[PDB]
Amino acid sequence: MPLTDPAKLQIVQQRVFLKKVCRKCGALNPIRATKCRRCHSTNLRLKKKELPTKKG
Ligand SMILES: [Zn+2]
Repeated sequence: MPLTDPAKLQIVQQRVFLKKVCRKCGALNPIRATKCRRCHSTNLRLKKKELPTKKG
C-alpha cells in the first residue's frame, strides 16, 4: 500500500489473507483487529481471498 512500512505485524509481509472492511463504514481494519476502529460494531468482512487457478 501507499504507506509502505518495512514490515508490520500485518499481512503486508507476504500474506494471501487480505484485510477486513467494515460493512457499516467501509473501514478496513487489520486482520489483527477484532472489530471496526470506526463503529466498533464487530461488522467486518475480510476481502475476497480469491483462488489461484482452481479450487483447493
Ligand atoms: Zn464501522
